[PDB]
Amino acid sequence: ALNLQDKQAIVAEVSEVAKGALSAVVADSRGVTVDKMTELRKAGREAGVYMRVVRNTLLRRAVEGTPFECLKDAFVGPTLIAYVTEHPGAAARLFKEFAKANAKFEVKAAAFEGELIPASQIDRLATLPTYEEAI
Amino acid sequence: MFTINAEVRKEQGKGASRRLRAANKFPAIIYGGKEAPLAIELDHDKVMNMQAKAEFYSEVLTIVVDGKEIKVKAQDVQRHPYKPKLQHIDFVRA
Amino acid sequence: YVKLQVAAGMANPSPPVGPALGQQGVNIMEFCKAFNAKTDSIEKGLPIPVVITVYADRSFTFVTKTPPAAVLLKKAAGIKSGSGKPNKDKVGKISRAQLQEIAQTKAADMTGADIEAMTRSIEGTARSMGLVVE
Amino acid sequence: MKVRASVKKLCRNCKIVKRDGVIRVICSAEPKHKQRQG
Amino acid sequence: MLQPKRTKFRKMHKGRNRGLAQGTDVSFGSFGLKAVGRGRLTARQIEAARRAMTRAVKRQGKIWIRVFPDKPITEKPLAVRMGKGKGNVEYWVALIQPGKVLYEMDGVPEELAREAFKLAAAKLPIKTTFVTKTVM
RNA sequence: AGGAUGUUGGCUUAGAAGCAGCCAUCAUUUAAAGAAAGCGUAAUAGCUCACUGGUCGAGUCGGCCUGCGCGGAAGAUGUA
Repeated sequence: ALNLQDKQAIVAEVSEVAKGALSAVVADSRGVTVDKMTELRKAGREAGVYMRVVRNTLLRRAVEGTPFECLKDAFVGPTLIAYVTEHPGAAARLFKEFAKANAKFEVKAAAFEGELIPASQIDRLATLPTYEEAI
Repeated sequence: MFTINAEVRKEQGKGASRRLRAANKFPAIIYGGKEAPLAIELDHDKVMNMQAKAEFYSEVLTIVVDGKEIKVKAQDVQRHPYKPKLQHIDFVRA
Repeated sequence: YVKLQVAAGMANPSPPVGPALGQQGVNIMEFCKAFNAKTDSIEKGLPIPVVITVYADRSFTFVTKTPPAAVLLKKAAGIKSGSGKPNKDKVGKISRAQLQEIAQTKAADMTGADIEAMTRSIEGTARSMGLVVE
Repeated sequence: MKVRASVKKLCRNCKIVKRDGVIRVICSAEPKHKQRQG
Repeated sequence: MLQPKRTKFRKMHKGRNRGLAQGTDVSFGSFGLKAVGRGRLTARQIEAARRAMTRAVKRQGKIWIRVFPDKPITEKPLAVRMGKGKGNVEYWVALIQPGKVLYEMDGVPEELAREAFKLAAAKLPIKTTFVTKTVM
């Protein structure tokens, strides 16, 4: 299992990633084989998005550091976080077509702006263009 | 750092020492220096746990007897022939 | 659904391919020359792994993958057979460069996020087959 | 049934049970592992 | 089978087996098999227990045998009455007192040494225990 | 619920794909997943373990020292 020194280190790292990123998307990912994950990982690395499954207890500790404390309640059940550290969105986008297509898991709440984002209305982020669209 | 609580023995001999070990204690002795040797009693299982650590035989221990600390080092140990028990310990004044 | 490793512009044989997927409902000649048709571009004598995909109506599709690491490492070491006792008997040398090439091919087929990782996996194979990296 | 004086768990699925003052070994996987002390 | 190469005398008195043992701690290896009972160890039992431990660790590390069967034991043959001199030597034993370390092992993990000693203890007529080297 | 990728690791063999045997046992993506703990196949497939995320919500684990018991424990005239 995981000694206390481990878990402290796991927190620290997830927190440091949280400071650099700009758009966090949280989803259930239970009941999906590793191949489709491995596929989602190549889609995250490609799109510059940081992907982690982490203990809901342990995430609550990372979050509180700022400004995701709205996400607390998203940490009931199996949790997969998505940190778009370079650019915003694209994860929010990516997860939904991946969500729809695979009819396993769901997607919970996203968070931008230090504001929780409701499951349905995430379509906001999941339609925000490129940076690199204002030209 | 190991600290040990001890009591001075009232009487010595084979009969007295066996009654101690039946009462979950065991005798010990403190010699060294110019002072006279001092016969003491020790709680067995409590000391038995401390001697299970390798530093017990290398560092300097303190034995509080009559509320007086004495800095000593473990000199020699008499173990039970076939049981995980202690029969006697020689303490030399540090 | 079946997986094979077939020689580039070669297919059909009975002990090799025939029986194997033949006993699943697969049209032999079709796959033979479709396979060869697309594997024409492969270098001569590169054993290539193919995943054959059959459906209830006996019809099928397939994907071609990059050749096995062991194969490329055999060819890169200029040898024919891996060690009988890998890491007890050494049977040759690939430079870090050859590792990297093989890694980029197999990179088209790896799961490594970087060149270094893929290369390390290929090294893992190279170790597994008693080839030293030199 | 193995009737021996020394009954032991032979695999992961063997369970020790005491029925009517008799130590027994029941195994949900291997019927050969069924033992009883006697 | 261990046996003295030569002896000053061929036959010995029965004697007694009182007292506690000498050599009560692991002195060569790191793990030991200490006898908690009292009795005799024939040369065959010593060899049987050695083979059980030697094969248990697949001939690895080092094994010491701290005992040696130096006491000859005589027996009278069947259908022979009492008297007419002492019997002939038939086998050799080592007297064991409680606390005697019988075997020592080194160069193997502890969990492997316990199984090796457990397999060997099943061949011996006396109850034993597992001991490890300690800081004197 | 997952238990993945190189990869059917190399050798051997008619075949040997984690799982007859021999050698190696690295590396990747990992939350985690042994070049595989057991079943399974002609060889694959297929089941399951190790391991990990989730749920649950306060205890649970396995060694020592000891007390008293249990099994081991079958005989001949009649309980005996």
